[PDB]
Formats: sequence, C-alpha cells, structure tokens
Amino acid sequence: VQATREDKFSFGLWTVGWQARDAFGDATRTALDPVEAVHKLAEIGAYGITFHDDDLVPFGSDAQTRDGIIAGFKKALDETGLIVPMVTTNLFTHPVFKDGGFTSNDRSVRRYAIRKVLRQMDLGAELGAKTLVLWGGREGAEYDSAKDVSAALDRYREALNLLAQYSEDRGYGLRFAIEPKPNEPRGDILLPTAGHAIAFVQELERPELFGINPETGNEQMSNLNFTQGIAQALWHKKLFHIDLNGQHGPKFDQDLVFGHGDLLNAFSLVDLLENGPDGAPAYDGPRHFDYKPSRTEDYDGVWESAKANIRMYLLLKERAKAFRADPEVQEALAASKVAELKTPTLNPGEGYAELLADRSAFEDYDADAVGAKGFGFVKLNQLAIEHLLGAR
Amino acid sequence: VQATREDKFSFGLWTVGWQARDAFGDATRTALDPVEAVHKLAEIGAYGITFHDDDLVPFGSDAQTRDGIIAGFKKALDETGLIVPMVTTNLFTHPVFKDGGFTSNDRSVRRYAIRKVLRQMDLGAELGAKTLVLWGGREGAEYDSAKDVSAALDRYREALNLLAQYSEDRGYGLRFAIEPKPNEPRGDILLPTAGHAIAFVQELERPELFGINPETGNEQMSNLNFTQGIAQALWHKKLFHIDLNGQHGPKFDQDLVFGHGDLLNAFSLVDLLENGPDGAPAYDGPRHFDYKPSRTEDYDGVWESAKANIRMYLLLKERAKAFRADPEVQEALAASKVAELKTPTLNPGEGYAELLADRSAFEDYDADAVGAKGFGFVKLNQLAIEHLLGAR
Amino acid sequence: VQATREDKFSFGLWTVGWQARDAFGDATRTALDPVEAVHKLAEIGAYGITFHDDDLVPFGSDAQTRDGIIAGFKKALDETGLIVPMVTTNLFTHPVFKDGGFTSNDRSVRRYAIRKVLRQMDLGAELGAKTLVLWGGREGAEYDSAKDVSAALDRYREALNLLAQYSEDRGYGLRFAIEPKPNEPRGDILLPTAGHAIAFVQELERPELFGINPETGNEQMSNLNFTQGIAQALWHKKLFHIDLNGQHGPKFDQDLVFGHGDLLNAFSLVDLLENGPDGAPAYDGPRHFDYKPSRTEDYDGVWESAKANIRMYLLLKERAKAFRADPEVQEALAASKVAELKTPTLNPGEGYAELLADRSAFEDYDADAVGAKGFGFVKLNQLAIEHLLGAR
Amino acid sequence: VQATREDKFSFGLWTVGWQARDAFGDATRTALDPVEAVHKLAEIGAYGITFHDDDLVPFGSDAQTRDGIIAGFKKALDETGLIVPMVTTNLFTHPVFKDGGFTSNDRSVRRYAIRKVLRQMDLGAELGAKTLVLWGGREGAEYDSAKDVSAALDRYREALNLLAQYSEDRGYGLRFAIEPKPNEPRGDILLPTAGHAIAFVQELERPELFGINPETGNEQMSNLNFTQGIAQALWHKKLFHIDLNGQHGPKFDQDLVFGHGDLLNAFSLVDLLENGPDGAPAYDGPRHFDYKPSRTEDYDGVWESAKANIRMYLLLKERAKAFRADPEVQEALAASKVAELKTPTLNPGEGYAELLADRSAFEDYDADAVGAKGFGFVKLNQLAIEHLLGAR
Ligand SMILES: OC[C@@H](O)[C@H](O)[C@@H](O)CO
Ligand SMILES: OC[C@@H](O)[C@H](O)[C@@H](O)CO
Ligand SMILES: OC[C@@H](O)[C@H](O)[C@@H](O)CO
Ligand SMILES: OC[C@@H](O)[C@H](O)[C@@H](O)CO
Ligand SMILES: [Mg+2]
Ligand SMILES: [Mg+2]
Ligand SMILES: [Mg+2]
Ligand SMILES: [Mg+2]
Repeated sequence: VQATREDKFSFGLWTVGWQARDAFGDATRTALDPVEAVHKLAEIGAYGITFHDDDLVPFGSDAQTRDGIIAGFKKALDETGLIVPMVTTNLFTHPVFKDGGFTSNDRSVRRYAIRKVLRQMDLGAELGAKTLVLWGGREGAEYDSAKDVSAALDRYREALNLLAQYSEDRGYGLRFAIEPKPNEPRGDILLPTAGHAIAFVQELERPELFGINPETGNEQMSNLNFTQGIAQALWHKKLFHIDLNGQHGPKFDQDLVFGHGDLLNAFSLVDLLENGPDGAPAYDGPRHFDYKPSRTEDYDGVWESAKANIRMYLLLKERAKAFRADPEVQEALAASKVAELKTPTLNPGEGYAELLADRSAFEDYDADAVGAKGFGFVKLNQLAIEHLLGAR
Repeated sequence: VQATREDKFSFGLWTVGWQARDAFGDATRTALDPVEAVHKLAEIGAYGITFHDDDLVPFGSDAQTRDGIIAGFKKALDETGLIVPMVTTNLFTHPVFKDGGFTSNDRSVRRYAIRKVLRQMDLGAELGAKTLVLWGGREGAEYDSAKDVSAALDRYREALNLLAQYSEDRGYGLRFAIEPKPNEPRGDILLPTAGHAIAFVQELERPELFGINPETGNEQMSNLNFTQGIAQALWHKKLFHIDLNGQHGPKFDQDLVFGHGDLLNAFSLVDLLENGPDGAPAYDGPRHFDYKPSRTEDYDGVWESAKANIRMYLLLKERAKAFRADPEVQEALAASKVAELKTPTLNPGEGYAELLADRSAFEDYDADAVGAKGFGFVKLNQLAIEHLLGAR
Repeated sequence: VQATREDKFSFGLWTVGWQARDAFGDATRTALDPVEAVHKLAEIGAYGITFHDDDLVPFGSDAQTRDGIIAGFKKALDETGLIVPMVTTNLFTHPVFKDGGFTSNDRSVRRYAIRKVLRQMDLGAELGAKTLVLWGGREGAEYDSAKDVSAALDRYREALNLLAQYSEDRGYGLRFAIEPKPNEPRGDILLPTAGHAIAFVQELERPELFGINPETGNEQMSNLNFTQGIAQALWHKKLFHIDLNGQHGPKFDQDLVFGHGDLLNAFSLVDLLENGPDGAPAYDGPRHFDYKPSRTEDYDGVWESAKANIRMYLLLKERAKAFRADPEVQEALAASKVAELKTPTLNPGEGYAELLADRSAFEDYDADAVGAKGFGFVKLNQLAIEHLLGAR
Repeated sequence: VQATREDKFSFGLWTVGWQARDAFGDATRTALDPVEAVHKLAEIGAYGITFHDDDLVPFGSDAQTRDGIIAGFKKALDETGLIVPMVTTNLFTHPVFKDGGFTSNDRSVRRYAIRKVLRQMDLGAELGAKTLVLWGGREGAEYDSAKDVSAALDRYREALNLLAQYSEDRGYGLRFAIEPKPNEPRGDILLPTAGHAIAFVQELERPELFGINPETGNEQMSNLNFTQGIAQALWHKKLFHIDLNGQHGPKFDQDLVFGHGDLLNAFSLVDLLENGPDGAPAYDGPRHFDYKPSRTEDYDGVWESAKANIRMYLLLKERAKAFRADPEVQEALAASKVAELKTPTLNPGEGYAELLADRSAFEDYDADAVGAKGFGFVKLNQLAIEHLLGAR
C-alpha cells in the first residue's frame, strides 16, 4: 500500500528534523534543512508539512533573514505541491517561557507570548494554514502553591479570546486546536487530558472556533484509552486535528512511530477514524505524525521512520476494513448487541410518566435472568485481533 | 481539634459498613446495622450520612420490609440530628449491570436502570437530600470493539435528561453530580476524569442542574493532580460535591483515609477549599469521606478510621490557615508573583491593535534579561512543607 | 493451528472456574465442576491442569469428603490423559490470612500457613506435580510502620527452608517457584518484581531448589518490560514456571487472555521462549494461562476465552518463526549489530593490562566518528511488526 | 536544626550545577565553577562532593588542562575540609554512548567505555573515594529485537569483573554500587529496579565488592515502595550508597528536593535509616542528594534548594525519633504485633516432624477466631502521621 494526497499524511518540520539532543545527552544528528525536509517528505507521500515559528526562522532572525527563509520555503512548497495545513508557535524553549507563555506569573511574558503568536498567525494565514495548534507545554507548575489555577484559566481564556478576535477581524478563517498533555516539561500541565481541554474551550467567547489537538502519547502517559477519548471528542464535534505517535504507558514522552507503542489501541483508533458513519471516515482532517526518530538513528533511520508512520496507518486501515466486512464479525457484533446501543432507551414520545407506568421496566423485570446471559465480548475481541494479525 | 456541624463532614453508609470482602478474600467483618451506623457517626462528629439504595434496603425487599427499614432509619436521624445531604443508586453490583446501567448494550437493562434511579430519587426527596450522585462504575468496556462510545454518550444523556425533567416536574430541587473514575471495575470507564465529566455535562438539556462529584483517589489512579483538577472544577462552578479519600498512584482503588495517600496534595487541597476568596471557603458543600477501613481491622479499627478522616482534615486546615497567615509566606508569595497572575494581561480597553503597537511587548522586549530572573518557587514550597510539618 | 500435548498448555482450575465476583459486584456465573473442567480443558488442547488446595476441596472439608473429591479428580485425569504439572496453596482468601500467611505479624498464623502448605505438598507429590508455586498475595502492608520487612524476609526464608527440607526428606523432588506481584490485594506486596524474587531465592539454604513464576500482568502493573525480565530470569536460570495473561499497564489486575493486553510484548516474549539457541526453545516448562474470562461472559464465553489463550500463543509463535527466517530481517539484524553483543568485549587472554595498553580503545579512539553512525533499530522494529501483522 | 559533618550530607557537582536545559528548552542558568560549588556546599553543611568525570573535566580536555583543573579542585577541598566519598563516570552524554557503554551492540564502544571508567577509578582513588557508582543510563532498548538481554548481561558482567580485578590489584579498596533505573533515557533500562540489580550483583566474580546505589525517584517511577525496597537491600546487606530525591509517581524523572515528592515514604525512609537496630542507624554511608534545582530558579533558588534537602532530612529525623519514643506509639506497635514477626515461627529445635505433630498448628487451630481479631494498623498509621505533622 502506497500513500495518496487523499490520505492526508502531514509531518511537523521538528519530527524528522529532531537532532536527538535529549534530557541526558547531546545531539546525535546534524540540523535538517527545511527545503530539504519539504523535498524528502514530498517524496515519501506526505501531502503537507507543519512547523513552529522557531523551527523555520531561528529565534531572533532579522527581517531580511526571516524574509529570505520564508521565500525559499514557499518555493519548495510550490515545487513539490505540499501544503501547510497547520502552524504553531514555540512558547516553550526560550528561558523567558520557563513558567509559561499565556499563564506565566510574569505579566510581561504573557504580553510577549501573545505578540509571538499573532505574528505566527499572520505567517500561517499567508501560507494558507487552516489550523493554529496551541500546545501550552510550560503552563502548569512543579509545586501547588506556585500557581493560582483559577487566575491561570482566566489568563489562558483572556489570551485566546483576543486571538479569535484578531483572526475574525482580519478574515483569516483559522480554527484553534488546544493540545492537552498531563506533564513534561512541567510537573503538571494545565488542561491535562482531552476532557479538560474540551471543557475549557466550552467557556471561551467564540467556542465554535475552538477544538482540540489530542496526541496518542499524551493520553497514554496517564494510562487513558486514546481511542475512547477520541470517540468522545468526535461526539462533541471538537476533533479539529490529531497528532499520531506511540507510547508505552506512563513514563517520559517517547514520541515513537504511530503503532509502535500500544498496537491494539492503534488498531481501534484507525477503525474509529476510517469506518465512520456512512462508509465514510468519521474524521476528515490531516493525519499528522508528531513523533521523533530514535536517538540511535542516522538520517537513513529518520527517512525510514517517516515511512514507517505511513506504513503503520495504511496497514491498520486495511485490517480495520477487513474486520468490518467479515460475516463472522457481523455475527459476533449482533451477539454482543453493539448496535442495540444506538436504539433510544425510550420509545418515541415516551417520558418519565410512561416509563413509570411500564411494569416490565421494573416491577415485573427479571434481572436475574437477564444478568445470566453472556455478551460474547471476548469472542468479538479475538476476531478483531485475528484480523489485525492477518490470521483471517 | 473538634468537629462541628459547620464542618459538614459526611460518611457513606457503605464506608464504615464495608465488610472487607475484596477481590481475593472473604469478608473479615460482620454487617453494620444502619441504625447503629447513624448513632456512631453522630457520635464521632459527622453532620450527615449518605447511602446507595441497596446499602439501606437489601436489593429485592418487599414494600413492607422496605417501608419498615425506612421508618427506623428515619427515627435514628431524628434522634441524632443527622441529615442526608446526598443519596446515590447502586447500578454496579447486580449481575444485570455487568455491561452498565444507563449504557448497557441491552436495551431492557437501560430501561430498568432508569426506573431504579427514579425510585431512589423519590426516597432522597423524602429524606431532604439535595444531591443525587451518579457513579457509572459499569459504564465502559474491557475491549474497544464492544462499546460504541458515541451511542453510549447519547444513551447516558438520554437517561440524565429524563431524570432532570422528573425532578423539576416533581419539584424535588435536586442537583446531579456525575462521579468520574478512569477504571475499576471496567477495563476503562466512560468519562474517565473530572475534565471529561465536565465536558459531557455541558451537553445536557439543563446543564445548570448538573456538576461533578470528583474523588481524590479516582484522579490519582491516572496520576493526575487532584488539587489542580478541583481548581478547574471550581473555575467552571461545577464542584457540586466531593469525595475525600487517599490513594498511592496508579494501582487498584485503595480508598484509604483522607490524607493517608498523597499527603502533600491533601494539604494543597484543604488550602484550596478553605482559604477561598475573602477568608471564606471556596467550597460550601459536604466534606464527604468515601473510603474503606482496611481489611485488617475490626470494628474498633473501623471507628478509629472514621475519626482519622475528620482528624486529618482538621489538622490540615489548621496548617493551611497558618501557612497563609505567615508574613514570611506572604513575602515569598510576592516574590514568586503568584498574585500577579490575577492582573489581566491586557490594559483596560486594550485590544490586538494597541498590543501590536506596543513595542515593549515585543520589538523592544528583553526576553534574555527576563528569562534569567528566578521565581523563588522552591523556597515558597519549602515554607509550605515546614508549615505542614509544624516546624513553623 | 492446533495445540498438541508437546505445546504444554496448562490452565488453573480457578481460571475457567472464576465465577466473576469482583471487588464491586456479585458472581455472574455458577460454580464449575472440577471433573467437567478436566474434560473441557482436555477437549480444547490443554496437556495439564493446576489448582489451589481450596479450589478442589472446599475449605473445611472432612477427611471423607476430601478423599472423595480427590479420587473423582484422579479418575477424570486418568480418563483424559491430563497431568498436574504444578500445585499451589491458597494463603490469601480466608480472613485469618488478612495480614499474610508466612509473614503474618501473628505467629500462630505463620505456623498454620506452613501446615496448610505441607498438606498440599503431599497431595501434589501424590498427583505427580513437579512444581510448588508460592504466591504471597497477603505478604506486605498498607502502612509502612506496620510491617518489619527485614523480619518478614527472615520468616519467609524460614518457612521456605523448611518446605525444601521436608520435600527432600520425603523424596518428593519438587522445585519451588516464588511468584512476585507488586500490589493487590495488599497496598504493597513483598518481592514486588521478578528481580526482587530472584535476589531473595539466592539467600535460601538450597537455592538450587528455588526459582520464580513470573506472570505477564504482574510486571506490567509496574509498567516494566515483561520480555526483558524473563530474559534476565533465563540468564539466571530461575525460570521454573510462567503465568501468561494480559494487562493494560498500571491499574487493577485484569487477567485478560494472553496477548489481549500488550500485543507487541506478547510477540517478543513468544519469540524469546521459542527461538531459543540451537533452534530450540529457551524454555521447556508449562505455558500456563493464569487469566480470567471477563465478567460479561457466560460459560460459552468461558470456553471461547480458554481457546483464545491457545490460539494467541500459536499465532504469535508462527509469526516469530517467520520473522527470524526472513532474509531481510537477517540483513537488518546484521546492520543493527545484534549478534556482535555476543562476542566478548575483550580478546581471549586480554585483561586490564592489555586493555590499558591499547591506544585504539581510548587515546586514539574517534568517539565522534563512531557516534555519528546509526543502528537501524527503527527499520528492524518495523520489520518485526509487519511480520506480526502478517504483512510480509 | 543544623547539619554537622556527622550527618554526612553530600551533593553531586551536577545537582547544584545543573544548568536547567531540559528536553524542551534551553538552559536558564549559567555554569557553576566547581571551586565555587565546593565553597558554597561547605558553607551549607555538606561533608562531601561527588562528580562524574565529565562534570569536572570537560570531555576531551588535554592533559595539561585536566591536571590544572584537578589541582585547583584539590586545593578547594583542602581549604574547605570537604571530602569526595564517591566518584562516577559519564557513559550517557556523548553520542558514542547512544546504545550504551558496557552493553553497546558495537564492540569498540564497549572497549572505550571500560577505559573511560578505569581512568576515573584512578582519579577517584587519588581523591580518596571509597565508592564507584555505576549508572547504566544508556544500557537498554526502545525495541525488543534490538537488544539481546542475555548477551547484554554477559557483557555487563564481563566489564564489572575487570573493574573489580584492577581495583583489587591496585589496592584501591573501592566498593562498586550499581544504580537501577527503569527507563529514561532508554525506553527500558537493563537492571530496572533495586531487586534486578541485587540479583545481578550476586552473579559477579567477587560479589562482596558489589552492592547498589538506589535512588528515591527511580523506584517511584515504577510506583514501587522505596522504603520497602531499601529494607530488602539492607536485609541482603547491599545498600552501599543511596541517592535521595523526590518524585510524583510514574512520569519523567523530576529530581525534586528530598521529601518534596512522596512525603509519607520520605518519613518512613528516614525512620528506617536512623532508627536502626541498637539505637543506631541501620545505614552509615553518605546521605547523597541527587536532585536538580527547578528550571524556574536562579542561583539564589539553587542554594535555597540545596539547603531544603538537608532541612527536609533533619525535620523528618526529629519527627521519626519522637515517634518511636512515644509510649502511645509503643503501645500501638505492641497491639499491632510488629515485633512478634521478629520471633522465629518455629520453636528452638522444632522441625517439620514436631510441627506436623502440633495439633494446635492445624487440627485444633481456630482459623475463624483468629481471623476476626483486628491488627490496629490504621490507628498506628494515624499516630505516625500525627508525629510527622507535629501534632503530637
Ligand atoms: O509534546 C510536544 C508537543 O506535542 C509539540 O510538538 C506540539 O504538538 C506543538 O508545539
Ligand atoms: O469507586 C466507588 C465509588 O466511589 C462509589 O462509592 C460512588 O461514589 C457511589 O456509587
Ligand atoms: O494474582 C493472583 C495470583 O496470580 C494467583 O492466581 C497465583 O498464581 C496462584 O496462587
Ligand atoms: O537519573 C540520572 C542518574 O541518577 C545519575 O545522576 C547517576 O546517579 C550518576 O551517573
Ligand atoms: Mg503534539
Ligand atoms: Mg466516590
Ligand atoms: Mg499467577
Ligand atoms: Mg542518581
């Protein structure tokens, strides 16, 4: 299986370009040139590329310099036919951001954080980006008495309301996707799970403009079911973007290739996104890989790992489709009553008065008998895994 | 320290009444008589008691029995002065609920679960309860393909909307509090965190009647910061009730005495609830203990553990108070700029255009100079712990 | 595929016999008759059955009854051809063991626990069992000041020394396998990991008679790499038995079918046990499934789940072999230098003197040139996974 | 309280010298001069300093440069009276060590790793160090097939045996302490817990020269009980050194000040170390702080944090002492039967024959009556916390 532009695989400049300088060691790879990255990604089948401001234009470049880089970049885009679906802002590397960007205790950093983002918004607008991803990696704390959470939420809100105002006035048409993470680099980060981020967004001035950008690994760092949180995000209609990668439970952020961590959950996730409502996908945005080529790899390893991401997705897609088309699976789904959940509990026009009048829903209900029948969930699970292993 | 009714300490009948039958062994204690529980709790300083329908009236009791039990319980409350601030329904023990109550794949189970709850709502209203707690312990799955999360959320919503309709029509004036839990007993439970529960509630028909009942150990089972989560719940004004207990990170649900698990977090929590805006608590409801006397204890051990919860809460309060009152802390708070987060980032009437025109927010900003000043956070943190330790 | 007796699939009576009473609900299945269990397991392909004393003969059975049960049990084995490779003792269910068996604070409990095991050793010897599995599920504490760990290790040693003495004197020829578990049911269990259990065994009187019985889920409950721990156990030659099941990281003990938790680690484990040196398996004992059919299931789901354990192991075995036989994998192993780790670091006869004299190992070593070369681990991992997906 | 040289508090040069460059951002602090670090530490009460070769002498310094640094270093030590109790080698920073030191798949890296270590042993021996700590941070894997564990353990052992040999031949009198860590920077690290390292040490040629250097957060990263694993290390007599710090369960390595993570476990750890058998401490080596001043701090916060480690230890020690001298705590200990575990289970001269003969141990044992007695553990835990809280 080969990738098509229709597959919408995108990669951040910072994924393949990660020099593998970790918390305990020096970089093992030299810098990757952006024009080069565009060319290489175009070649493996990516339809788009994304970047933080500081990944493209080095922090503090004079305008001449900055202007020069963008022009080169745009040309590479042009030539390869690659788009920029999303852009983001680095509000975490520079020391000024050590206590946060939008929620730093220091009022002056907060002000600067907003200016840095407005600037990136203009560039995204210029390149045709549709989504602004906001990853508040430095928002949070190491000690509970150091951060007033309430005030922090007020200030996070204050900042986002302004960005939407500006986008709307200017006619940029951007959608804003908040990216949740429980920890790292901060002991605890504000808006730690998909849920916390969706609940927060519901409180902004133009909520219709806000959604989330959940990352496989970030939910798994708390041992949460990623597929299940994406299902809820889809239910709320707030899945604006997705970051795919791999992780092995709660430990530092690994950023493995998609599917290299929890494989079973990678399978159920592809099934969810692709075997949507009609026959059609339940999700129509970019399939963005936010991973890191392992520190043990050279540039051959980097390109191999980029390809591996696409390969894992396409292989899982193929088995998800086969799973749903199998008659034996249909039968197992029927025995487990999966579809019965979609039928309303109440009959049309039934309220509490009618339910209370139904002796069979309670007074004459044989709970003991119903409780003895099996759901056949193990058998259904076993057919799924056999599809995954190509055993059927 | 002594507990007063103004402290609002409540205990579930199922807490002190837990017979200590765990997943690997038989009960080590005999059954506690509801009436006796009422007298003992009154005695240790509790202001109220809570119960699941099946904790007071054995599942399947005739109305004659059922009625008799309610009558006696009512007398005991009478004589002791205890109130019933909250009631809940057992939608997890009986085999019929093996796949959930409200979200069972079986339609008949769903109808049945609603009836069970309406009935408990009646008793609650009769005893003066103000909050109905809903713990969906069996709503979820062990396998991804077994549960359509979207359909599940629709059915959860359908059931809750009917419940609010009924209470409002009967004039019960109840508040509904959804209690989030990540897992146990299902592999994964729907609405796994305080964040997911809040996001869901915002989608109901009468959202103002719904909030959450977060539990200390539930959030800690995912290694989340309970205090930070409550802070967010408070920002949303959805903290309708709270279950206090202890846990040692991600492992089975321990249900230790409040403060016997993450002690540092227990401290920041009491500080949050009690040192609210303008002296006054930030939270006004019951301080409810949903814990279990360890399996190694006898009734002596049981009463001891009941008192330990009150004791822990009162000792923490006392230190939280002293912490805030200390001029040295006051000074460290100032140096760390904790209160500066309360000042809007933007000046009065300032928008994007005035901010874009302010050179000091970007063009002329010295990020390197600001990036080098320390926040003094370790020192503030050490002052808090010395207060906790009674060394200051 | 199909299981043969040479596969050595064994199951505990308590596995398929689990009635599904969990920490939060009643049993959903009726009791399983042991003779029937023997028959059903024989039919699905098991070569042996195991059990706790109390699984077979009800706690507090008179001599007559006990004798009666054993004789019927022996006939079923007879008739079917199943053997009893291992036996174990229940030291966790009865209330008397709430603080442990062998390390109970109470001396009379320790004496009783020893007696209870001697008696099972006799029945085990009589049924032809080769291994005595010892799971100290109640050995540990909820509170640090409640248990003197050093004294508990002394008492643990003291009880095992005696069991070895007895078995050697009676000529039973048993091997003893300690099973480590980090928590559940105690807050913290003694000998929490495979490592702690091997270190302990080394301090016994006749260490050659002791090894471990690691369980997949137990190590995963602590987020450790099961395959890697089993590779260490085999290095030490302490892999006396193994319990196979599934788990989804740090949370309550799930006991899923083998391969239904961490699929990637189940694959690497099967590869390690089967693609041993000299073509042959690195492990020759029983492949024992210590799992539980989900509570949502009836007796059909029970046999279905029993068969799934076998099918999972065999499908994985098949892919592990294809993996190792693939020329492209062979090429990736070479580029990764996996086998170069097997060649000694020092040339034959070289010691520190000769190493010190080698300028090429330090003074003239180009660490920078070496550090630039990649290991091709990502490609190697991608090939393993494609073999697992049946995509190659 | 004030620290005395008798307290034996030591710090790594790399703790107070951490420039705070994390996985997501640049350093926030300038480098600390080693001579200045020696003077500052002496001033806060440390008795010793430790260092990795590369902390003191920049990787690749010519011999003139290295010699000068060493001489200024020794003068500072001289002048302040601080000693060097342990030394260590950096086998994790340079790109060459990306696949490990002693266990890299690449043979030449393994030879270079041993020479780097031998060179540090000479410098340690000349500074008077008695312990060589070995932290194999890069020994491990991100993928299961990339590393042969058995070969890795063989290579590990091969390097360690040579080091013992050289030391013994040179009369250096060093003791070796392996430091276990579960993950970070490798996905999975070899010898993941104190248990795994102890079991490995037992297989070396001269086991008596080898022990472990366990770190508080390292075991907490796996959610294990640190005090309980230290208790077991003490039972084996392998606690050669200890690294003290704070962590909040399973997440990246936080390296907080000691006591700022799991306060209750810090308390029980100090109790174990100081309130050893015979009035005296159970452990007499250095109390080493391997922590990092938070990225939010400047040099004032760095010294505040160094002082916080010592304060934390002394406050907990004071409370542990008061705890044990409390006649009420003693009475609770007697009621909980803690000391009764210290009494052999078997009577002097009793063997299995006599045990089998004691009907009080079984035939006439009333399991049921014993099973109903409470142990009073909750009450005991409550008194312990009241002491920590300074409430008693
Ligand atoms: O944890 C790292 C984060 O995922 C970032 O890569 C964001 O997605 C973009 O700032
Ligand atoms: O995890 C168990 C839950 O906390 C329950 O006790 C609820 O609060 C009431 O059903
Ligand atoms: O966690 C429970 C244990 O796995 C038991 O099944 C043992 O293996 C036998 O006592
Ligand atoms: O996790 C980092 C390690 O703990 C090191 O500080 C070692 O103690 C010495 O190399
Ligand atoms: Mg991301
Ligand atoms: Mg609760
Ligand atoms: Mg087992
Ligand atoms: Mg260390």
